[PDB]
Amino acid sequence: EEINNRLLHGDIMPPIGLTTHDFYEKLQLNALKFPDRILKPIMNSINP
Amino acid sequence: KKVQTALKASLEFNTFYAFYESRCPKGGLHDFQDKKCVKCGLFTYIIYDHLSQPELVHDYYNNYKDQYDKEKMSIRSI
Amino acid sequence: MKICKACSSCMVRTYVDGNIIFRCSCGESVQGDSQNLLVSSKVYHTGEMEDKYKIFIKNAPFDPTNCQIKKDCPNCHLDYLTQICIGSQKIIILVCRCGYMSNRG
Amino acid sequence: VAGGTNKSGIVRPQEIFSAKPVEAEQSSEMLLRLKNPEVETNKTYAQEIANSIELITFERLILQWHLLYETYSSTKKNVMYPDFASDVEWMTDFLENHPLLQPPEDIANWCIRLELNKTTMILKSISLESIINSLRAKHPNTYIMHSVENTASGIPIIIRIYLRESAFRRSTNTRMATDEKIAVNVVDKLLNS
Ligand SMILES: [Zn+2]
Ligand SMILES: [Zn+2]
Repeated sequence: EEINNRLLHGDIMPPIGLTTHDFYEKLQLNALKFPDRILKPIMNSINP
Repeated sequence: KKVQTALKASLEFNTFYAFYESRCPKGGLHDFQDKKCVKCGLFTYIIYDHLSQPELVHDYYNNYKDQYDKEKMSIRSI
Repeated sequence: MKICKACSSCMVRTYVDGNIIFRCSCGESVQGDSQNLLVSSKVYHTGEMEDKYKIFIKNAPFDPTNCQIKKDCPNCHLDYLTQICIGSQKIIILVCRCGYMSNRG
Repeated sequence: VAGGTNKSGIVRPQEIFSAKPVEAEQSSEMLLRLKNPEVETNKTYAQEIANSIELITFERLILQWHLLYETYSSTKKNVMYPDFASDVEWMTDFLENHPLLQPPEDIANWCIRLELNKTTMILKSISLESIINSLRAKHPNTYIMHSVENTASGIPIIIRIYLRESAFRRSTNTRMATDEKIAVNVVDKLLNS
């Protein structure tokens, strides 16, 4: 959502070699990855 | 409140320095004959850290902000 | 193109001594004055220009499949706007049913 | 699967086993190692060289181009295209700012008018003089004028290249080509600079 707010305010500026569409997609793909700590709730529920 | 204010300042500075890292405000790309660019006053050790020496981050930002503003709204037009 | 004044055909363009001469297959020959000094042309980024989306942007507030945003219209003071995103630079335009258009349109 | 990075299916294996030429490669890459060890460690040095190495043709800085059958008009009395007749206003400034860049005698009746995409000039950080100097170095048989690199939106930057008579002396091996076909070819080679 913060990336979308930057897009709506025109605060997203792509680097040289990327269009704004490609940079926005790169930001969204990187922002929507699960962290390593997603296994803390999983390993709290299970008995190894 | 403080998180929002500091995040807005940090995001503004990060966007500014991610734009003007290869972009030179004096046109073309940067000319590093040292840690400092020749066409501008950009130091190499300022692009990625904006907290160690904030004054040198507030000077460069002050020098090329108005133009940065015009360029910023020029892409986002039409 | 140039249209013959008698047979209304498309006359062929030739160049002679700094002049453009239009010759038709009926024998009629004419000289162009100013509007015929355009040999060829090309425009780029045709799929993202302003004239490509004029009808779409005009119809945007009435299409019920468009994304709406919680923002006040400065003209009619309606409390929602229609948000559209055009082009590879992802240009955001907010439009309203009254006729308001961010980007001053 | 994108163009220039297609590595789907068995496209790259087919490029290897069929001994396909470089023109038929859809995912070709290269790894360039810097010479200076001091440049090697610094990432801004590597980033500036990588952005220095990026093919920007003149065509991709253009919004539109117009091929005009016009010669040079030192005065306000010669004939131009009606839509672009106002271009003569910044022409006079170009003369008053370039005393040594005067239009020669061998200018033909052929002009290519160019409209620069200001967003691409900003996103790629390309100056107007970098374009003009690059064009004048590679195309000696032309005359080039331009407006100012203004900072105000809505006022475009115009590139106008007048051909010279020497451009129509070169194409002799294909004797069945008129000046219009030659001028179009010159336009194509100008865009690919
Ligand atoms: Zn610089
Ligand atoms: Zn409204």
